Amino acid sequence: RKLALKTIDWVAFGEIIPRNQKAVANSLKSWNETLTSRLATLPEKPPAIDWAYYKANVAKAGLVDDFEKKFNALKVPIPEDKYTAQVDAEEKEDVKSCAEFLTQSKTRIQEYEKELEKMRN
Amino acid sequence: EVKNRLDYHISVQNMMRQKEQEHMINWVEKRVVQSISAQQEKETIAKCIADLKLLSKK
Repeated sequence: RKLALKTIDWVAFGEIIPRNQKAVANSLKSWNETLTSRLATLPEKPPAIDWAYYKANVAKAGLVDDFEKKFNALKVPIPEDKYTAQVDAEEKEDVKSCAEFLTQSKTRIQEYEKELEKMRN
Repeated sequence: EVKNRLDYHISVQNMMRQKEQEHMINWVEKRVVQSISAQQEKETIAKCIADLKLLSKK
């Protein structure tokens, strides 16, 4: 429903925890699994009442019918974000990860390989 | 939560109607069960149909 795999993730996750969150992720993994199995189970929506039987055969229908109208008119919101600029601090952390490590390290490796030439000998 | 309100009223009316039904029934039947000697002919029709048994069984 709500989640998905992105990359390689529930396994590939847990092992690997950037130090600036590292400790958190260990705890967070197990929390997530709890949410995962829970959500998958729940019902998604109930039935929606057979009015015909109830209206006819609950003959206090002044009450029933008024409550009916209020129920049928009854509108519903959604839950709330709170925690999803983490989603976006992601693209930031993704810079840090590649370019910030990618680049500096690629220049480092540049030297290690050029030095490989002579030390064949 | 919507159902919970409704079915209570239905159930109460249903049980209430049975507790009327029984209570009226025994009271009516326990009052009026007298006129059998006044109208004998519920046993005369017993003997009528009973003659159409005593003849019409075999």
